[PDB]
Amino acid sequence: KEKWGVAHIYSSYNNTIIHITDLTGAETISRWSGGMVVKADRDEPSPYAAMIAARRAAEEAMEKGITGVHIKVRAPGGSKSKSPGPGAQAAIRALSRAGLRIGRVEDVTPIPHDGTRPKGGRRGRRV
RNA sequence: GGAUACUGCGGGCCUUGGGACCGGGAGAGGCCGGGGGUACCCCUGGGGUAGGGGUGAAAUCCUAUAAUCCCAGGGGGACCGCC
Repeated sequence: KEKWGVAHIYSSYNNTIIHITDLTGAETISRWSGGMVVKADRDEPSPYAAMIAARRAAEEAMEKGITGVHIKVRAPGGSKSKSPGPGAQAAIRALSRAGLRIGRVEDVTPIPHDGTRPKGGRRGRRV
């Protein structure tokens, strides 16, 4: 009968990771990244790479037997940026297209209720 | 020798300036003690396997002595988001 899983999507300005797991997240099924499907490093955060990686992950997941996924999208966060990258929505769309069904879509970025210092230096990057 | 408005000295009064006291309230004023919140780093188990990271583009660096990623736990030091 039906089978449910979870897609963790890690989205930064330099790459994207799609990782499909069981409900509990303790057993892993398919894990793909952006640098797995391109040669150049300046194109890993491509929405196209997001699409490809999500498609392959979803195909292998379905082969394993999963039918639906919940989605947890996640920017790096903490002391780093809270804004996700471009590949997140691309990956969600390509996942739904490739066949899997979709449940809840939640954003699980970590937020500082207050936090350790970030890496600038009181003036920031000065190009 | 005379005068007594103003200033000064001395002696009595006043309450407007100032100080004291009472009453219901406001406030991230200060010190001491207790209890907490996320986030971050390390360690130990489990899963999984080829890259991660970073840039304007790269390289050093970490990684097949199993990294990045997901899960269960244990320990630590700083800080108190939105309102």
